Amino acid sequence: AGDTLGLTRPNESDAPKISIGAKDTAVVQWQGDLLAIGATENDMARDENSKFKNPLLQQLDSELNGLLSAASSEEDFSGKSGQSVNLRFPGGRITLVGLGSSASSPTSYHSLGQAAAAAAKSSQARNIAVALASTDGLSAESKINSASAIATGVVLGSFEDNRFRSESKKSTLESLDILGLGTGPEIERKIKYAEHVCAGVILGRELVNAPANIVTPAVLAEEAKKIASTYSDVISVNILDAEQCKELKMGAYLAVAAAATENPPYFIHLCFKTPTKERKTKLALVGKGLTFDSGGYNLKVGARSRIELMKNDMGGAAAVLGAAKALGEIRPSRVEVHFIVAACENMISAEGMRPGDIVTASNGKTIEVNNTDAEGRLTLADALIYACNQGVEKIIDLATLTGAIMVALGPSVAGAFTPNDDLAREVVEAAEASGEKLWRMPMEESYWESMKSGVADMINTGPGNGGAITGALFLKQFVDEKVQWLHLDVAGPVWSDEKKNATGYGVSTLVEWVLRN
Amino acid sequence: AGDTLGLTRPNESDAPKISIGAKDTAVVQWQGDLLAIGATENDMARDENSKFKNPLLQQLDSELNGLLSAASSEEDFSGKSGQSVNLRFPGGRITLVGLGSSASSPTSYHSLGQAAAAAAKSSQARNIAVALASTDGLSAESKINSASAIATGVVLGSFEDNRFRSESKKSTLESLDILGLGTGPEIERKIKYAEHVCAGVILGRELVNAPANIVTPAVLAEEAKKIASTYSDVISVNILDAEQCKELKMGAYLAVAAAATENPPYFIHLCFKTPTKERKTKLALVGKGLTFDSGGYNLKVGARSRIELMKNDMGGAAAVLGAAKALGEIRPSRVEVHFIVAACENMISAEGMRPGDIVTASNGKTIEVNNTDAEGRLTLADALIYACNQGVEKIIDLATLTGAIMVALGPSVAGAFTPNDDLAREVVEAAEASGEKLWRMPMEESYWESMKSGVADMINTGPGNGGAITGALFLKQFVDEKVQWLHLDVAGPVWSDEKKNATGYGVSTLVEWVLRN
Amino acid sequence: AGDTLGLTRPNESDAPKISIGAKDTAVVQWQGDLLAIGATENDMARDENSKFKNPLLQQLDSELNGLLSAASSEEDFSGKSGQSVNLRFPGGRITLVGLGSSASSPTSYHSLGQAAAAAAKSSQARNIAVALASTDGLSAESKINSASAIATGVVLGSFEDNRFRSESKKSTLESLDILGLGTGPEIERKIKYAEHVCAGVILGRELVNAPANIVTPAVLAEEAKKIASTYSDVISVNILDAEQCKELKMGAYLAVAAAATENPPYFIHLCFKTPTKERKTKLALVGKGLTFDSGGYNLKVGARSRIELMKNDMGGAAAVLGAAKALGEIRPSRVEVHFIVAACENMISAEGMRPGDIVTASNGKTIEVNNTDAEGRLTLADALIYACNQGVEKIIDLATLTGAIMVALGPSVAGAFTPNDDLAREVVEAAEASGEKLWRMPMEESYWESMKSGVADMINTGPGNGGAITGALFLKQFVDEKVQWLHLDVAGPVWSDEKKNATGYGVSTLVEWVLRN
Ligand SMILES: [Cl-]
Ligand SMILES: [Cl-]
Ligand SMILES: [Cl-]
Ligand SMILES: [Cl-]
Ligand SMILES: [Cl-]
Ligand SMILES: [Cl-]
Ligand SMILES: [Cl-]
Ligand SMILES: [Cl-]
Ligand SMILES: [Cl-]
Ligand SMILES: [Mg+2]
Ligand SMILES: [Mg+2]
Ligand SMILES: [Mg+2]
Ligand SMILES: [Mg+2]
Ligand SMILES: [Mg+2]
Ligand SMILES: [Mg+2]
Repeated sequence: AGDTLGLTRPNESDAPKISIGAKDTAVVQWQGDLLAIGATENDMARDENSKFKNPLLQQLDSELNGLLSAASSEEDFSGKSGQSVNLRFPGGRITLVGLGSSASSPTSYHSLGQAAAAAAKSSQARNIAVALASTDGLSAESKINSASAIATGVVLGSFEDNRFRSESKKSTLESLDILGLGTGPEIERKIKYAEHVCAGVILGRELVNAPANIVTPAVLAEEAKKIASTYSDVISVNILDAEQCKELKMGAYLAVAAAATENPPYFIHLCFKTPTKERKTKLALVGKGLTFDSGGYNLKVGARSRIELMKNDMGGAAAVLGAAKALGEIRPSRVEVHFIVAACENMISAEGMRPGDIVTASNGKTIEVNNTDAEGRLTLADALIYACNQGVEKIIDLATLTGAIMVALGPSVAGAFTPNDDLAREVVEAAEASGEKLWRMPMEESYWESMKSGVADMINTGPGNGGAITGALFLKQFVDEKVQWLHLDVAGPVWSDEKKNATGYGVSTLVEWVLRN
Repeated sequence: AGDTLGLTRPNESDAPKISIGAKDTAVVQWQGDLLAIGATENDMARDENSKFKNPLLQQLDSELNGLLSAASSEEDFSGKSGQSVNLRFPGGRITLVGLGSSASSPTSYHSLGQAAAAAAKSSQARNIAVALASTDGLSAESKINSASAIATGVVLGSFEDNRFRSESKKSTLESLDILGLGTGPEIERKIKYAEHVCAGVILGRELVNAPANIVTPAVLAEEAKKIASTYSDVISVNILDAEQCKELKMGAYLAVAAAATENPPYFIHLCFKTPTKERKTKLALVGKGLTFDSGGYNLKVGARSRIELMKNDMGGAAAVLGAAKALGEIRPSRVEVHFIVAACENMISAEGMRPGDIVTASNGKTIEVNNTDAEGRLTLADALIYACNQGVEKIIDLATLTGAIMVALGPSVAGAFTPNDDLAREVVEAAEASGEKLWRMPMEESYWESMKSGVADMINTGPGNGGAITGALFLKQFVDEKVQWLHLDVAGPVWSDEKKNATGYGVSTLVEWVLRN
Repeated sequence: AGDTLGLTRPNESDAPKISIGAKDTAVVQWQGDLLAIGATENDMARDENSKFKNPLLQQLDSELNGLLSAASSEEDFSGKSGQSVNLRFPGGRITLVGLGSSASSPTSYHSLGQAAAAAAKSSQARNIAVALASTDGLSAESKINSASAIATGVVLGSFEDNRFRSESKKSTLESLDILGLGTGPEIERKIKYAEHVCAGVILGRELVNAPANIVTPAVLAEEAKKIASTYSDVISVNILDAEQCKELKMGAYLAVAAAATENPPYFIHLCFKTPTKERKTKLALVGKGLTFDSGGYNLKVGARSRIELMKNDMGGAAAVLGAAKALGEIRPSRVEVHFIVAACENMISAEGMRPGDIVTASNGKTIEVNNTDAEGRLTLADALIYACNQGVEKIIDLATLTGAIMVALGPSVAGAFTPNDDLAREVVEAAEASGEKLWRMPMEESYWESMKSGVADMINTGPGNGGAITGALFLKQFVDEKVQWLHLDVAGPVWSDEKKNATGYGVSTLVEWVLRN
């Protein structure tokens, strides 16, 4: 492809194509290529004869003349978290997946689904089923929630992104039956819901996986246009170029973008709402959209600069867009959702911002840019101002903002910062439902003193100690106090080092939060 | 002093000696060297004539023929946080201290007291008074709490540690009258209580300020002996030497101590309880007591190693001892409090632990010491085991454990880690009452995977990302699960960079927590 | 254990205890817990019907009614290197292990054995068998060599060192039958030989795994004494203390050892020979025996200093001792083998060598120690002189000498340096037979110019560029030119980062080299 740096052309998308149903079929009767059973440590208990006490495992073992309990014992499988046994026999394949002794909802069922997907891929299975060894004392509603979390683990666990690999094998998984957790309209509705969330998660992973010569600011804006065109009855789009953002006086955003003359910036505005008449709560989801971040003149240097992973500095924007993709299918009433991303890349050239430059955001405040590698908060300053100007009641921003948050919270837990206690409670509860990991961090106001400039209204970059907190405090200067606002620093969990791949972190939590408004 | 490295002899202690009373005297009638008035922004409102509307300021200004409102206006004092006006006139001196627009209890009143102390010191005042410009709509109980917080700010703000300075001036402040907040037994009882807490805070600051050639492990154990001897009806002491700790199989502690052959280690055990018969809840306060930390063979190197401040690595122990000093005066019933510090210094010699050495804690678990600069958690392993073995129901440990927590939370906010939600609530509430800043951080269990060893039961040092969390998870391996336990990483707030001095952080929170049991 | 730093006591040794035989039993007839089959890509070819063409796999699949070829296809096993299929069925367990398309002897058969051991451990197997899918066109001698290499992979792959873990599971593997490769005296003799080499490899791994608070110079000398006592008819021992090494004028060795006053140095001399009368070629094996290396005053600092792995700086000594252990069982005629290790630890204290100190080796040459972290070559200087003084014809030294060699050759390939072309050929051929990876590097003489001192005969540490080569050139100053000598820099392969464990690298190559003299 001749306009792309390095002539790289992506292959066709690998988004999963799986037909999912909830069935009542007795597990012993089910037919297909693979049955995955989620078993807790208690589920694995054995009697005086070393036989399974769990009625389902007892029955399956009995059909296999003891082969299942023999193999489990030899392999020391006792239902612990992370354990699995895989048995191929005449007629099919069974895998037991350990759930541990404190099975948490929905993450345990996500992991059951992921394990079922990994075992499907390693035997090239096409049609699989998943059941729990026990559903005793789970309510009808808990079983429905466990069903849709299993479906999520299977769909997302099946996804392998092979767009940039010259040779690879397509996924073979075609269907999933979820057994023993309920049938009929309500469970099917909840599974459908999970599938819509998964399509947004997968779009998120694809946008972040793709390198920055493929996903440029223009391409990110085209991706937002494609979402609006797909759901054009409920989502509209406005893309602003650099000239329009200049008329809107977005000096902090345009200053970050100034160096990157080859891949011009675009400011993305999507708006979801159903065309009905009821009152709508107005919400904004703002995502940091640095399609690449070199650091600018404050170039990222050192052996763990991670400069080579900075295509993932649009990870917040990928979550906002994935949330739009999910909500276009789900079509909730009662909400109007603005999805806003100031997309650009942070490069080095003769046109670029210098360290020490003073830039003026669209609310008139001046910022001394003492480090050009703290550029995401400058693009967010203008995005947050624009979001407030659309008349929204509540805003969540997601940004890969600081290394400091990963020091604080490790790679897997995002830090949530907000002046507004009710909004914190809403987001914590949304994350409890989605299974995603986040943690409220304090907006310690006394650290604002370190952000003073000798020349402008403020600097952009505080000391390393407390760096995620002064990031949050900086963003607060650009948010109208009448709007509830929470900032989620997702530098860690947007990317998995162990998988070397994007996670699509944030999409499911944002969708839950919208639906709970 | 001939046995001290560098021949250094401390001067006499500068602990404040202030007589404090609560009085009803009309502020305009009060006589002495300095009156400090706490004023909020609202308290500073002026009428059509530019005169104060607040009845107290109106009256004082009227006696000064307008000099007070003239000076306030010229100096642009309007009651904002951090502002003050100082006026000397025939008959006395007044200072107005800004309290801002959201005066929080008790920190605002701490700051009022601190400001009154700073203004006393700069005019060599001996007898001062503090009042609020307004007490409207404060309950009798809130006024008592504001009185004792003012007394705290004055006492602690007056303290200047001049033990190691060859020439310096003694503090001149002799008395404080707190006006308009109530009189009689209940307010006097609460002020007395604050004074007891202050004596513990000040002992804490002195222990941490003193350099490591003065406060050695032996000297720290002598300081604990002096507390027990002072309060010998309610506090007993047992000091264990290296040989006794070896009989108790404290291999992780003794390994850290092994290099420091010149200043041998001592394990400090104090126990507070009143000699009465009621049931006592059994609690332990465990403090990290590294009287110096070079890093050992993993020497602290680099321009911000802070090696030159590592006398403050016994900051957790200083809080535990200060809490003992306070509780010996307060004598609460219903509690038995164990104060435990495994004191040592972490040095380099031929006898020292090498990186990669495997050490065995007293519960039998083996630790591969992949970094000898993560030595505090090894001494704490054995201290926590000992605390559990005394039969306590709840434990709090305080330790200057990680640089990672200061990255997360800045210099002023400690991170609290606990498996036990009720204990977290107790400590959060204790800190709300004490005014100290702390914040719960999560014990993310998935990070325990990074702590695996190829040879021992675990390593001592995880990756930088999530380092405060894996510190917490490591300590958890040494705590009996039946005991509620919370770990407070106080690396930041035990030391003030701006003041170049110790804070005695932790003492007041621990005392509140004990009294709320 | 009260004299050990950290009170650590090793558990009982986990050296494998496996009974190994070579059998003619048809593979389909064999009975036990696990059969492992080594299959090349060609061995996996299928016919028009998708059935195995290989007669053995065809037969096994036919007994399993197609279950083996079904499972292989689903799992995409086609005999590639690193692939395996594991099938549990009524009556037993089979694993197919991919050997690839260019199966090299003996490493391929090592890997087959290792894979069989890993599959034994994961099903707790006690009695296993290994066969090749095809032995067509392998000579009787190649099949014997493949048998003993399989036995090696099984024995070494089974070994798990749990001496320092407080809870762990003992290995269950008890017996190995090697099928279809021959029976009778010659194959049994070759398997026995491999077992003797394995016992030396395992002693090597144990000595290196053990941390430096457990394996001190004294303990290493006791380990050498135990070897001599075990084989006292053919191996004698002389251990020299610091005072005796001083009489021998070993100033470079004693200078390195000077700081470590707590763990004194011992110079280990073993001598193997059978008590018969024929002429013996006299050989020496010299191993660098730094039981720990801090760097000394040139302390190892930086995030990848690897200071925490420096217990493995006695990896060369571990190979020399393991070779002694093997040769004590093998008892070759015609050779007299001196095994020499100048054991010490490189610490920091008031007694230690300073950078810039001039030390005098026992041949009278003076060395300016411009970096105390290049200390291994100073201990080797005196060890090499002593080896020459015993009248040997050829010397090999093994040392973990330089980071530079790992830069050059990666973690898995040792660099061999020698003035003597015939000795290089001997060692290359010995390594071809043992399967170990090494590569001749040049002794570029022009770089000796960088080793000049302004004050002594030479410095010890050249520039980083060419650092492994100037290491070799330095050692050459201490070797009599009449003695053939080769230096093997094994800094990389003595330790596996992926396994977090010692490899015992060097033992099998040294044993082959001795037997080929
Ligand atoms: Cl079948
Ligand atoms: Cl694309
Ligand atoms: Cl509004
Ligand atoms: Cl006067
Ligand atoms: Cl003192
Ligand atoms: Cl208890
Ligand atoms: Cl069987
Ligand atoms: Cl040993
Ligand atoms: Cl000779
Ligand atoms: Mg940046
Ligand atoms: Mg960025
Ligand atoms: Mg330390
Ligand atoms: Mg420390
Ligand atoms: Mg060295
Ligand atoms: Mg060395």
